Amino acid sequence: ECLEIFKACNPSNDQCCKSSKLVCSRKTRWCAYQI
Repeated sequence: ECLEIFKACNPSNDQCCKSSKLVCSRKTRWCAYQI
């Protein structure tokens, strides 16, 4: 029920699964993994 990798992520719409390994990349505008 969340976003995926390389998916347009927003600050107000942080749907990206931040509980797994999906975090809105700071540099890019697309969600990235989490080392």
